[PDB]
Amino acid sequence: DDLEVKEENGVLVLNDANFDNFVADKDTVLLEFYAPWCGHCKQFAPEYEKIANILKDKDPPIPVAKIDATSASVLASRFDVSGYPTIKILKKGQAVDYEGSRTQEEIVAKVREVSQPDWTPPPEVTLVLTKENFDEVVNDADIILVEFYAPWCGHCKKLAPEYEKAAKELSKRSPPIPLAKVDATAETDLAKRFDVSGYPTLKIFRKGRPYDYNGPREKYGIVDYMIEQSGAAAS
Ligand SMILES: [Cl-]
Ligand SMILES: [Zn+2]
Ligand SMILES: [Zn+2]
Repeated sequence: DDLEVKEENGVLVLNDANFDNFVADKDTVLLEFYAPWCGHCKQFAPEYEKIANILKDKDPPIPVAKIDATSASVLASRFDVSGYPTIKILKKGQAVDYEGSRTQEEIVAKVREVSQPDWTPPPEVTLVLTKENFDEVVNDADIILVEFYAPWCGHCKKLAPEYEKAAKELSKRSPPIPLAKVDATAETDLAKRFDVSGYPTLKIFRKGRPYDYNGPREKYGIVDYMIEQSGAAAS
């Protein structure tokens, strides 16, 4: 957890202590999460070094970094890293999953694609609420689940992906069931209104009235709770 960002063969070394300092002003960063004891990480290491050197030499350069997930537990938690090597591209501070091959040609091409100023992530099914539209959305929905989250909160990240997955399955229903989220650190006035004092905080709204959500936080369970609570008890 040293403050210094060292470079090892062209590749920056990031850890729980220096990660935010380093990435906060970078539009695009390539990340590798590895474990010291992983043979496949060791085999990939020279290829990742070649990638770092290719991306350093384009105009403008794109930083390439590695993280030891076994000692950077906070980061591995934030990025929901379970297996190695895991590659991610950080674009304006948000993680994009890389599921392709561990080759220079594919990784460099994808990095260059996401680095483009007009590149956008796939749109998400989950509704974004702010003080401007919160009431209009919530009051018109027969039932709606709302997650109040803080971007700074590490323990939350493990199941943030499950929430989007649940939202996608629930939107394909007749009638569709909406899931929404509220960034409580940005939306301080909504957070106070609903007495948000900790995270995650999930609330079900039924005809505009809030109820604490005490269901499960895994995809299948969120989907089932919501289906059953909407009036399909046998489903
Ligand atoms: Cl209606
Ligand atoms: Zn209506
Ligand atoms: Zn059920």
